Amino acid sequence: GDVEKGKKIFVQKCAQCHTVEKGGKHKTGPNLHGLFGRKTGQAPGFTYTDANKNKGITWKEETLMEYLENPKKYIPGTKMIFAGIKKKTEREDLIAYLKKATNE
Repeated sequence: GDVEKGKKIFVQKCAQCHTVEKGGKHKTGPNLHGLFGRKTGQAPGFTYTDANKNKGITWKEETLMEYLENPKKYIPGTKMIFAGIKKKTEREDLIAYLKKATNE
């Protein structure tokens, strides 16, 4: 996938809840400002369900594309009332954009 597509796809899918671009409004999900290497939760300005937080994994491309398929498998109490973006390809676009948003 592609960052430019990832912009669009992020804005379609995630905008409704998140805006991970330069301290955007933690509306229904926070700024995931720097995912790759991050342990779960860590949202002082938008305290997590603790569920997310508690899993305490390491977010990287895989774990992300995985959770974004199947967030409930990862975190049963995931407060992300969401479809699960079945299409690996759509998720790649997102991980790509993450790699120039939630990264550098």
